[PDB]
Amino acid sequence: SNNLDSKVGGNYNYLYRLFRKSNLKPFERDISTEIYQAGSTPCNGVEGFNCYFPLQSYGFQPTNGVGYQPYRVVVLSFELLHAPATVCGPKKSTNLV
Amino acid sequence: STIEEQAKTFLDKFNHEAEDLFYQSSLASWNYNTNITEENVQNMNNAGDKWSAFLKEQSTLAQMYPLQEIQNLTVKLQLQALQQNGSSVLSEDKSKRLNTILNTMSTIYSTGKVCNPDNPQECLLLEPGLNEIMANSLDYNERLWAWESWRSEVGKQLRPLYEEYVVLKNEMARANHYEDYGDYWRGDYEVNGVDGYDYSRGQLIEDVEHTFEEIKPLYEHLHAYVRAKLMNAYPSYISPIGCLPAHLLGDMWGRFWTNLYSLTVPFGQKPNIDVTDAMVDQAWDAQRIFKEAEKFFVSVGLPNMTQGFWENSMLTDPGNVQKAVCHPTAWDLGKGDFRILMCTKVTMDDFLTAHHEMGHIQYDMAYAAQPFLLRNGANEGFHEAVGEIMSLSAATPKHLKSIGLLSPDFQEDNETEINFLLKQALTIVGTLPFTYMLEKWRWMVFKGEIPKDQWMKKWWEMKREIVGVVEPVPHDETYCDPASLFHVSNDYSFIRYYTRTLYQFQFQEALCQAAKHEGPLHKCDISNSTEAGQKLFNMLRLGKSEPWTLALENVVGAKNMNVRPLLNYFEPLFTWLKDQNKNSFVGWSTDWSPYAD
Repeated sequence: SNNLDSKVGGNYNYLYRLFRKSNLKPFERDISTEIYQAGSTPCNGVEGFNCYFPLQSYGFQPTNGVGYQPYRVVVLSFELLHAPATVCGPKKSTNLV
Repeated sequence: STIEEQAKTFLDKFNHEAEDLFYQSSLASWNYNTNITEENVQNMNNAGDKWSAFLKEQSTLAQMYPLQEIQNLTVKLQLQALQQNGSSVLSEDKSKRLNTILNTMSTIYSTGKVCNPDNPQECLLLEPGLNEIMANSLDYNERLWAWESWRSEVGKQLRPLYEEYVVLKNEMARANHYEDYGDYWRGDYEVNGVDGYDYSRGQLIEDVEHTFEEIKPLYEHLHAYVRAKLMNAYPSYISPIGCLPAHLLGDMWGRFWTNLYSLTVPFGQKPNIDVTDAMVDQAWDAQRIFKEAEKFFVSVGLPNMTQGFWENSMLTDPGNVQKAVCHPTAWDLGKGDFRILMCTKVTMDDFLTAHHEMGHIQYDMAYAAQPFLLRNGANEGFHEAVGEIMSLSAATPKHLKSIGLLSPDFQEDNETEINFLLKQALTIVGTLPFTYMLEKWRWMVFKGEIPKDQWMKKWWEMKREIVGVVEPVPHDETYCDPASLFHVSNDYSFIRYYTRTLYQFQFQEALCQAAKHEGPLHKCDISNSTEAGQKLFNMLRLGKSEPWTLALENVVGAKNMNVRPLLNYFEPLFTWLKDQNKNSFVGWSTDWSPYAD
């Protein structure tokens, strides 16, 4: 997407979670902005010593290196539950005789 | 919780924010150097001052994480630069005045000039003008006029600026727990926190001294060879056992002797290796020079170059409206955006500089996987060394005839190699004693061993002893030779050249073991051998995250610099200079002076 989602001067729209007190489970979305406490210094949503804002914004410009270029990633989650199946693969019809 | 976990949290967040500002700082610094506009000069200073002050603001929380409680080598080496607070450890007076000293010495260096006594209306600037005249002039008086008058108007003016340059920089080093500012650059090699790989700061004094002794037998034969040729030119001012005048060294400050090759030619009836006229026959342009250079990096086993590198490179200067610096330079920006600023003509040196400038980027793409504070050369000498190791084998007749530049009818023998090795020797051999001389003299003055009155007394005394060079005009303590140097006035490392030659020949020799080449070094060609880039990339990707002795040991297996690759590379010349110097005196004597009769 480097010709689309990146622009001169940087694109701050796309963020990420740099710090968290633990590891997330599969299929877990956490939007919590709570400040990560590195040491014993109290934070309570206030920045300071050992208090750092976890979310960070990717620098995106068209000149970034291939490994650092922004890429649009679409992850397809296929979940088979006890409920009947809904989405099916393509059905390609042929001529009739 | 622990200091190792607390500091790692600060350093992980810092790597993201510092990479954004430093890249934009180098991007604005790139846009101005390549294109001169009034918008880029403001963005270069703004983005440069923001990132410079960004590390000063974050160094308050970084200095609270000592390196004794951290067992991680990466975390300690990242905080090592953040522990130094820059202008903060200095007092408000000493910090603000220091910036004035470094800026004033650069203004005098850039705006300085020496007028022509024969043409009062013609006054030539230092760069290129005064460096060009001292380059091509064979005359005794024409060189001495611009050589002596410079240090009178400039060198004498830079003496009080050099006085503050010694004092104000030592106060910052002593606040950093360093002996002096001479130890500040001895701290560039400093290694602590690893068992057995630690590097003593005071060991560097013996390291460069033990190597210079092995350079003597190669330098004594060449210095006596050049002195014997210059003796017939000036028999009164040049003794066979004496020293050569300081203004005849071939350039302004005596850095390179390369322009004296015309008189020193070993054989006038034998050809030498030159691709300048060969590139005219093969018809290669600036776009195809870097194009043919990438194929060499792929064949040797090094990673290729991205399309953004070759497309966005700056190949020339589109006039004065948008002006690009023609001095070859490779700027490291970040985020995988790497570019090279050079004015590309058709010459043999531009092809060797092509692999030289791309060698910086070839090293830059290796450590890009490391954290930002771990993204850098392991020292200041590895930057310029990685570029030359690609150009050493690129000038070999094996690769030149494979790509088509050098004609296959070209005869390769001892007579043709010595002509080419000596032309490169004056650039190589001529730099080592002069560079080992200047930095060693700074270590003594920064320490205080040399009183202010003996600055030039020890300078010219160490000049006759080291490089065997005597002054035509005796200089008192009022003059200062090193203050006019580009590296000293701009606070850059000039010793990187003495270390490069010992680094570049080690990096080249060890790869020839995997490239299956034996004998002299110049006969080794790493092209088409994939094992060269494989063993080299493992060292280049570490950067300074590991001790520079560790990365050096991963290739050559040595923890220090070695002159043995310098000997075998010039071995056809070293054995030839010994034969020609049989009728002369090897070495030099410090008791001869041109003005003392």
